[PDB]
Amino acid sequence: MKIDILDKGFVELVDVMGNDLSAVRAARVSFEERDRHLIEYLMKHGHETPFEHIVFTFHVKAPIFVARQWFRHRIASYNELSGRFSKLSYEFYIPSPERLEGYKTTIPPERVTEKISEIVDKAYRTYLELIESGVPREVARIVLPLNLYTRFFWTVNARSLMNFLNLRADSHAQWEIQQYALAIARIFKEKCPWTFEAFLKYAYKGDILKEVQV
Amino acid sequence: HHMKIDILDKGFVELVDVMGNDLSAVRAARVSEERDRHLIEYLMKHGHETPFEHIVFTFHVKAPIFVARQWFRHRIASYNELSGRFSKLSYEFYIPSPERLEGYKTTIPPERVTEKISEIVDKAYRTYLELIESGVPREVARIVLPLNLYTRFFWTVNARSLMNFLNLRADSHAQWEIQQYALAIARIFKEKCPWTFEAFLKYAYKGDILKEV
Amino acid sequence: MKIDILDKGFVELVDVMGNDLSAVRAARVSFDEERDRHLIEYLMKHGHETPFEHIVFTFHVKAPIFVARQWFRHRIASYNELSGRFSKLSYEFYIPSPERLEGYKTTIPPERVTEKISEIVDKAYRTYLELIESGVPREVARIVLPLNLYTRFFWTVNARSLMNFLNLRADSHAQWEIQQYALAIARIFKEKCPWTFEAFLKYAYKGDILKEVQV
Amino acid sequence: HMKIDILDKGFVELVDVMGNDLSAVRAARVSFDEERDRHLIEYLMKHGHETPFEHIVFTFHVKAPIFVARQWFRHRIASYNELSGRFSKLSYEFYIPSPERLEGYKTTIPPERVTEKISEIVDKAYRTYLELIESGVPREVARIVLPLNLYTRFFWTVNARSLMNFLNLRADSHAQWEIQQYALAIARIFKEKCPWTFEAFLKYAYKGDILKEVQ
Ligand SMILES: Cc1cc2nc3c(=O)[nH]c(=O)nc-3n(C[C@H](O)[C@H](O)[C@H](O)COP(=O)(O)OP(=O)(O)OC[C@H]3O[C@@H](n4cnc5c(N)ncnc54)[C@H](O)[C@@H]3O)c2cc1C
Ligand SMILES: Cc1cc2nc3c(=O)[nH]c(=O)nc-3n(C[C@H](O)[C@H](O)[C@H](O)COP(=O)(O)OP(=O)(O)OC[C@H]3O[C@@H](n4cnc5c(N)ncnc54)[C@H](O)[C@@H]3O)c2cc1C
Ligand SMILES: Cc1cc2nc3c(=O)[nH]c(=O)nc-3n(C[C@H](O)[C@H](O)[C@H](O)COP(=O)(O)OP(=O)(O)OC[C@H]3O[C@@H](n4cnc5c(N)ncnc54)[C@H](O)[C@@H]3O)c2cc1C
Ligand SMILES: Cc1cc2nc3c(=O)[nH]c(=O)nc-3n(C[C@H](O)[C@H](O)[C@H](O)COP(=O)(O)OP(=O)(O)OC[C@H]3O[C@@H](n4cnc5c(N)ncnc54)[C@H](O)[C@@H]3O)c2cc1C
Repeated sequence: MKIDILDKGFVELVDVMGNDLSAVRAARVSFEERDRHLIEYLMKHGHETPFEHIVFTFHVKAPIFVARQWFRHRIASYNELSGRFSKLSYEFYIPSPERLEGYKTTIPPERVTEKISEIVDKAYRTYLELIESGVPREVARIVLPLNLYTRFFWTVNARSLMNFLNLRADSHAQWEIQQYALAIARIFKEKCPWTFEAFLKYAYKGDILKEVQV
Repeated sequence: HHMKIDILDKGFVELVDVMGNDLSAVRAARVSEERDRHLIEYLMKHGHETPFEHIVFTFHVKAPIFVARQWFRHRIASYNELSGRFSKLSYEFYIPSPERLEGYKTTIPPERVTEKISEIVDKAYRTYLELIESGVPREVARIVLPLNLYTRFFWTVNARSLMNFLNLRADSHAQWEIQQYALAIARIFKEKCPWTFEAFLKYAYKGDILKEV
Repeated sequence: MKIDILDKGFVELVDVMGNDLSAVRAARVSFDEERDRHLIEYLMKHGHETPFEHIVFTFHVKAPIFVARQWFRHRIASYNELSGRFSKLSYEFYIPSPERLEGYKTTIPPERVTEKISEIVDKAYRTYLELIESGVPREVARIVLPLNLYTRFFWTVNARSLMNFLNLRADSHAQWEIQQYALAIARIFKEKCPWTFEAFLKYAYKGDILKEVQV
Repeated sequence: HMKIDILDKGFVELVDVMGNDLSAVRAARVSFDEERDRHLIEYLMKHGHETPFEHIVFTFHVKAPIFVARQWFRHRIASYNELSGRFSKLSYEFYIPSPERLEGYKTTIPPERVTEKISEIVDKAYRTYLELIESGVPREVARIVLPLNLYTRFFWTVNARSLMNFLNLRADSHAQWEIQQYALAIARIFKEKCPWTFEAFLKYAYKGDILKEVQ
C-alpha cells in the first residue's frame, strides 16, 4: 500500500499488527455480526483503550513544514532521516497554481509557483556551493527552505491514529497535512474497516472524512 | 499456536501477537545478515533506543492482583483488564508453595503458612459469595477478596518499554513473584527478537537474573 | 487544602504550578482579566487543549487499593505509592456504610453487609499478623489482605490529564467510591483554576455529576 | 528572572518551576534535616529510583532556530506550545553562524565568506517571502520558502526526570553544537533550582561528557 501525496510525497504501509478483531479480543480479554456490533458499542460509549492493541508502521515522505506538524503527535514512535548525516534526495514541494485558488492575489498564481521554484533553486545552489567548499552538512543545510522533503517511519496505535485523523483530516488543518491524513485514513480503512466506519459514525469530530470518499 | 508459559500455581504469560522482529529496528534505524546484526549491537551499545519502538508485542497475562499492580506502574504500554465491577471471574488465588518460604526461619512449618493462606482465602471467598447471593453488587462485594486473587489482562508494549520492564522486574531486587513473570516475558522476547535480546543482555541489561538463569 | 473521602480517606493538595494565566501565557507563547478569561473559554470551546498542560498539580491521596488501581490506569501522570513489600502501613480498611447499599434490594439488611465486611477484614488482618509473628516476610504475608486496605500515594498531573480524569471518574458510570475522590480533585482544581474549571464545565466536560452536585 | 542568551538571537528563559529537591524527597517518602534529605536524593539517584524526580516540574520559554526546535520536539515526554507558522506574527530573525563555528574544518573559501553566503541567501529568501505576502499569498504557503535557520519560540513544560534524559542526550559532544549550547542553559537553570538533584545526577546517572568538563 503506497499513496502519492503532493508533487513528490508519499504514505506507505510498512507493517500492521492486528485488525478489528484485535480490539474485540482486548475488550473481552480473550484469545462477524456480534464482533462488529462490539466495535460499534466500544466506539459509541467512549471505550477507547481496546483500539490501542491495533498498531501500524508507516513510511512517510513529506515536506519538513508538514513533518513538524506531524511530530507534535507525541503518542507515537518516530525515526527520521538525519539532517546532520543522512543522504537526501534534495526534492522540494512546489505548490501548483490551483493551491492558490480562492485567494485574491496581486500576481497570477502561476507566478507564485515560479517565485517559489526560483528561491528554492537559489537556496539549493547556495547549499551546494557551501558543501563543495567543505562546510559540514549540519551547518550547510540550515539555508534549505521549509518545503524540503524529509522521510520518517511512524509507528502508531489505532487510538492515537484516530486522534491524528480528528485533528489533521479536518478543514481547519493546513491543506498539505489534510492530504497526508486522507492517505492515513485510507490505509486505516483497508486494515480496520469496522473500526473506521464506527469512528466516522460516533467519534470523528472533523469534517472532510464525512465529505470525501477515501 | 503461540508461546505460553505457566507461572506460579495458576498463572500464565501468553503471546497473542507480534509486529515485526529484529529487522524492524534495522529498517527504522536506516529509515528504509552479519551487517544487520552488527547494526543492532551498535544501536544497543550507543543507546540509540528509538528504533526498538517499531517492534511491538501483545501478551495475555494471568497474574495475582498484587503482581498486576506492580506491572500496571509501567505507563508506556496499553492495558485491558477484567473489570472487577462487571466481569465474570474464575475466583482463583495464588497460594504460595512451602518452598517460597525457604531461607526464612519460621516458628511454624512452611506447610502451615501455605495452609493458613488457603484457609483465609477460602473464608474471604465464601463471605464474598454470601454477599453476592444476598444482592450486594460485585463492585462492593469484591472489596473483601484478598490481593492474591488472579486477574487477567492484555498488555501491548513496544520492545523499548519491554526492555525497561526487564531491567526493573527481571532482577533479584524485584519481588520473586514478578521476577517469574519477567523471565517469561524475556523468554518470549528472546524467541521473537533474538538479536535484540542478545544485544540487550550484552550492553544494556542492568539486572542480574537474566545472566544467571 | 484537604478533603476527607469515605471513612478514612483523603485528597490533600501538596503543590501547584501556575494558575489560569499559565495556560493563557502558553497559548500566546508570551511571558486584562476579561480578555484572558475570554481566551480560556475560546481554547476550551475549540478543543485547543495543549495550553492547559502548563498548569500542574501534586496531590497526596489516601485511598483503598481497589480505588487506587482504577486511578493508576491514568498513565499520563506521575505516581509514588507506599511499598507493599517494605512500607509501614496504618492497616486501615474501607468499610462501606449501610447507605452505600441503598437502592439495592438485599436479602439481609445493609447493616449486616457492613458487619460482614468488617468481620472478614478483621479475620484477614489477624491471619496476616499471625504470619508476620511467625517470620513470614511482609511481601508474602500481605497477599491475604483484602482489596479495601488503604494505601497512600503522591499524584503529579497536568490540568489536561486531570480534566480527562474528571471526564471519566466524575461521572455516574464510574464506581461511586472513585466518583467521591474525583469530586474532591474537581474542588481543588476549581479553587486553583476557577476560569479553566468553569470553561471546562461549560464546553468540554463529558460527565454528569459535576453539573448536578455543587462543588 | 533567569534568562540565558544562546547563539546570535536565541534564548532560554525560566517561566515557572514547581518544587525543588525536597519535592522529590517528599514523593519518595510519600509524606507531605538537610543532611538526611540530601543523602536520600543521592540514594535515589545511585540506585536508579527515578520516579520521585517527576514531581519537580519546569516551564521554559525558548527561542531557537527551527532545525534546533525539531531536535528538541523529539523529546515527547514534555508539553510544548509553539508559535504558529500559519497564523502567528514572527520577528523574522535567523541564525547566522559566526566564522568561529567553522573552525577545525578545512574550507576552500574563508569561514567569513560562508557566514556572508548564509546571510545573503537568508536575505533573498526573506525578501521573496515578503513579495509573496504583499501580493496576497497566505502565510501558511508563503513561509515554506523560509530557511531552516529561522528562529521560532515555544513554551516547554518538563519534569526533572525527562529533563535529565534531555541533558543526557543533548548536553553531550555527540549532539549538534547548536543544541548543546541550549542544553547547557537548561542545565544551569536546573542546577540553580535543584542543586542537590543536579549534583547527584552528575555523580551517578549522567552519561554525557560536557557537563563534567564545563562548570
Ligand atoms: C488546526 C491546528 C492548529 C494548531 N496550531 C497550533 C499552534 O498554533 N501552536 C502549537 O504549538 N500547536 C498547534 N497545533 C498542534 C496541537 O497543539 C497539538 O500539539 C497536536 O494537534 C497534537 O495533539 P495531541 O496533543 O492531542 O496529540 P498527542 O501528542 O499524540 O497526544 C494524544 C493524546 O494523549 C494525551 N496526551 C499526550 N501527551 C500528554 C501530556 N503531556 N499531557 C496531557 N495529555 C497528554 C492527550 O489526551 C492527547 O489528546 C495545532 C493543531 C491543529 C490541528
Ligand atoms: C524493585 C522495585 C521497587 C519499587 N518500589 C516502588 C515503591 O516503593 N513505590 C512506588 O511507587 N513504585 C515503586 N516501584 C515502581 C517504579 O517506581 C516505577 O513506577 C515502575 O518501575 C515503572 O517504571 P518506569 O517509570 O521506568 O516505567 P514506565 O512508566 O513505563 O516509563 C517508561 C519510561 O518512560 C519515561 N517516562 C514515562 N512517563 C514519564 C513521565 N511522566 N515523566 C518522565 N519520564 C516518564 C521514563 O524514561 C521511563 O523509564 C518499584 C519498582 C521496582 C523495580
Ligand atoms: C466507567 C469506566 C469503566 C472502565 N472499565 C474498565 C475495564 O473494564 N477494564 C479496563 O481494563 N479498563 C477499564 N477502564 C479504564 C479505562 O480503559 C482507562 O484505562 C482509564 O479510564 C484511563 O483513561 P485514559 O487511558 O484516557 O487515561 P491516560 O492513560 O492518562 O491517558 C490520557 C490520554 O492519553 C492518551 N493515551 C495515553 N496512553 C496512550 C497510548 N498508549 N496509546 C494511545 N493513546 C494513549 C489518550 O488520548 C488518553 O485519553 C474503565 C474506565 C471507566 C471510566
Ligand atoms: C546525537 C543524536 C542523534 C540523533 N539522530 C537521530 C536521527 O538521525 N533520526 C531520528 O529520528 N532521531 C534522532 N535522534 C533523536 C532520538 O532518536 C530521540 O528521538 C531523542 O533523543 C529523544 O529521546 P527519547 O526518545 O529518550 O525522549 P522522550 O521522547 O522525551 O522520551 C523520554 C523517555 O520515555 C520513554 N519513551 C517515551 N515514549 C516512548 C515510547 N513510545 N515507547 C517507548 N518508550 C518511550 C523512553 O524511556 C525515553 O527515554 C538523535 C538524538 C541524538 C541525541
